[PDB]
Amino acid sequence: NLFVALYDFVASGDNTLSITKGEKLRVLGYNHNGEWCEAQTKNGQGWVPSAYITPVNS
Amino acid sequence: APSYSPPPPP
Repeated sequence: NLFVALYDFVASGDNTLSITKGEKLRVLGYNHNGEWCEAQTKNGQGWVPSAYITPVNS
Repeated sequence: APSYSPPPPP
């Protein structure tokens, strides 16, 4: 469950989390439709787009 | 999670 951000995403409220391209993140789970996933980084925790991340070392 | 759509990859 260790992942890397592919693109920049800026948080928009509703418990979303900003992520920076190249940042590593731990994934805690997904929403009903897979589109959003709950991450933790060095800057905090929150929802990020699933399509914006990929596993490390694959 | 948010009810709205996430933004498309840039």
